Amino acid sequence: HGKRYRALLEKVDPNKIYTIDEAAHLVKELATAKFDETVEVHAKLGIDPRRSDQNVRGTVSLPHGLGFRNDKTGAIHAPVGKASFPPEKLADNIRAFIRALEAHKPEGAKGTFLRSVYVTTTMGPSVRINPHS
Amino acid sequence: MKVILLEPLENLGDVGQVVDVKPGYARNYLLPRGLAVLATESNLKALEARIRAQAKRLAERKAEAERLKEILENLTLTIPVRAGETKIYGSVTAKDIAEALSRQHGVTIDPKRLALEKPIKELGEYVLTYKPHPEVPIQLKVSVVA
Amino acid sequence: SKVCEISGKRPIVANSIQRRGKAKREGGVGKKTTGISKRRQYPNLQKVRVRVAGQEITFRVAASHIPKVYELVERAKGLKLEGLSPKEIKKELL
RNA sequence: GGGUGAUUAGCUCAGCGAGCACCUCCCUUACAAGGAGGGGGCGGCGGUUCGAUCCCGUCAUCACCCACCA
RNA sequence: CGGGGGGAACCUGGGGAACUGAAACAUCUCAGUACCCAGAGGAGAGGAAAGAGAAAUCGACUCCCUGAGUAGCGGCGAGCG
RNA sequence: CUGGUGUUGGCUCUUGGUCGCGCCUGCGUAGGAUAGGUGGGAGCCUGUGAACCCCCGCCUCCGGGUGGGGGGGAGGCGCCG
RNA sequence: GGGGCCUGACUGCGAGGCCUGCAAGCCGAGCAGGGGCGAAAGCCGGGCCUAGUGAACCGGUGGUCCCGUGUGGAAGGGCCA
Ligand SMILES: [Mg+2]
Ligand SMILES: [Mg+2]
Ligand SMILES: [Mg+2]
Ligand SMILES: [Mg+2]
Ligand SMILES: [Mg+2]
Ligand SMILES: [Mg+2]
Ligand SMILES: [Mg+2]
Ligand SMILES: [Mg+2]
Ligand SMILES: [Mg+2]
Ligand SMILES: [Mg+2]
Ligand SMILES: [Mg+2]
Ligand SMILES: [Mg+2]
Ligand SMILES: [Mg+2]
Ligand SMILES: [Mg+2]
Ligand SMILES: [Mg+2]
Ligand SMILES: [Mg+2]
Ligand SMILES: [Mg+2]
Ligand SMILES: [Mg+2]
Ligand SMILES: [Mg+2]
Ligand SMILES: [Mg+2]
Ligand SMILES: [Mg+2]
Ligand SMILES: [Mg+2]
Ligand SMILES: [Mg+2]
Ligand SMILES: [Mg+2]
Ligand SMILES: [Mg+2]
Ligand SMILES: [Mg+2]
Ligand SMILES: [Mg+2]
Ligand SMILES: [Mg+2]
Ligand SMILES: [Mg+2]
Ligand SMILES: [Mg+2]
Ligand SMILES: [Mg+2]
Ligand SMILES: [Mg+2]
Ligand SMILES: [Mg+2]
Repeated sequence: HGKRYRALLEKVDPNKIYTIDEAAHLVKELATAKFDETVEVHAKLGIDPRRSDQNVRGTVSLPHGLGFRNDKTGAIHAPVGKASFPPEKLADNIRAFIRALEAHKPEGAKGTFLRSVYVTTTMGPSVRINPHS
Repeated sequence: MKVILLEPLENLGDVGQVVDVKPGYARNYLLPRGLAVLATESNLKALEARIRAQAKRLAERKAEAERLKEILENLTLTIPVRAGETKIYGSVTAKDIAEALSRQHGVTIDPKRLALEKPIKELGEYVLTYKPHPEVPIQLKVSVVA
Repeated sequence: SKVCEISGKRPIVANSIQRRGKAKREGGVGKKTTGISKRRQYPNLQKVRVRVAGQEITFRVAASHIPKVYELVERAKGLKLEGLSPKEIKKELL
């Protein structure tokens, strides 16, 4: 890689599990990008994609504005916006969409579901965050 | 199983270290070869009681030296030698420097361990060093007559 | 004498019960006994030889109590006697 | 009631389309052996993707060692 | 200094059947009986709650009456309790 | 007869599982001839010796894939096609 | 024998009897609920009838919510199938 996140990886730690509100505020400072940062935080899920009965879909737009689908490998992705929103508001938006997921969580789906959510951007790292606290 | 090593045993470490090894090793090798003992309420007590004993004898030696260090780090001895001009007819041996210090200033010294090589054959001002373990510079003045 | 010289453990009588069938807890009709007969269980009895004062003292002990012999070994006061010195290291206080 | 294995054109197999066959054709002189061509054919559907005899629940039979049976 | 061996039955501990009953028989019964062994004594055992068990209760152990052929146990059989 | 385990220890080489993270990995003309999945995302990495180069390595679906080092020193460039 | 519409191959019961050592087996009008066919009277609690079957124990499975070992639950049982 470059020195983009080799300047930035000694301040942000993947090893020791973290929670949202303390690890939420660093998402715009962790991206050294030149342009237009669109943050994406994600976790994979414990449902077997090999059966379509357990899949999940929809379109639910976020309150704040532009600026959910599971794959066949069983992870989850979604855009939360554009550069736009600041660092301290996302404790409000970092628990926002994350509670729209579990709405359509399947019943015959087996296992702990939000597994490892790593707060990231298009431009950014692996850092542990709790889905809840 | 807890054993107190009686001898540095190399991977399973140093003397008096409390190491945990399998009972079979303990009972059929270490113990009967006098290589260790069971670490018990007693044998561990005797150990700690004797880690204190030594760390007293040592820490009262470093507080022995430095306690008679400052005596002769300040106090000075001057020894008149049968004159010559900046050459001594005799010398002053390390032995001699002892004898002086006893006679004037009343301290006692072994007297090995300053500089034994070259028993010093010239007049001048010298700074000589002492022992055991952290230690002293001393000041000897040599001049003339008796 | 298959009896631990330290703990006192000695052989006991136990029944051997042959059962057939499927536990009720598994939804079987439940288990049936096709035989019961007497057997024994011996203590797990081992030699431990240890050197004490002059001599070699060997105990017959249930492997559970093997440590007790070395505790008993520490216990060193004034015995110049024969290999029947063990009556002294046998137990004293306990 | 298990482990699950045997899943396959007409018969058997192999892949998370071949041999003994059958037909025309050579070779002998002839069974032959060979040598060359032709022949819907994959336990079962719903569903997966670009594609899927080459991805997943019912269960359709199949053995071997197995469970149990008032 | 003590032990050893004996003692009708009684006692505790170590071991421990079968006939029989189950109208056959194996789990079950008989039965922890008979018997063998060890050890107590004039008794032995037990005994001073890591107990009961539903009352905010009782209060060591032993023995009798009762609780009660109850609660249960049981090829839910015989029967055990 | 036999698995596990106790009695049962020292030193080694050797492997499987699985977990964590690091690391690579994969070809149905095509997009530009070498697309693992899928939503983002309109570029960027780059001098902390790029564009290539050479020796030296690893996997090789081999045109190709890929890192260590230096000869390396101011471009390659994403959608756009 | 043919056609149309249906599922009474009902649920809650059952006067009275046939048979009969017991246990069983058999027939059964009628009332209640909600239905089917019928304009209706009415019929319908399987089949023209008489064989097509198996006490109890133990256990499976669905259900009700009855019991739930100090109490709330739970384990397990009961009851209906
Ligand atoms: Mg057994
Ligand atoms: Mg039974
Ligand atoms: Mg018997
Ligand atoms: Mg031994
Ligand atoms: Mg043990
Ligand atoms: Mg004790
Ligand atoms: Mg007895
Ligand atoms: Mg009998
Ligand atoms: Mg008999
Ligand atoms: Mg009988
Ligand atoms: Mg009889
Ligand atoms: Mg008979
Ligand atoms: Mg009995
Ligand atoms: Mg007796
Ligand atoms: Mg007697
Ligand atoms: Mg009397
Ligand atoms: Mg009396
Ligand atoms: Mg008495
Ligand atoms: Mg009894
Ligand atoms: Mg490993
Ligand atoms: Mg009647
Ligand atoms: Mg009758
Ligand atoms: Mg009627
Ligand atoms: Mg009516
Ligand atoms: Mg009508
Ligand atoms: Mg009517
Ligand atoms: Mg019976
Ligand atoms: Mg029953
Ligand atoms: Mg209830
Ligand atoms: Mg309760
Ligand atoms: Mg209740
Ligand atoms: Mg209770
Ligand atoms: Mg129930």
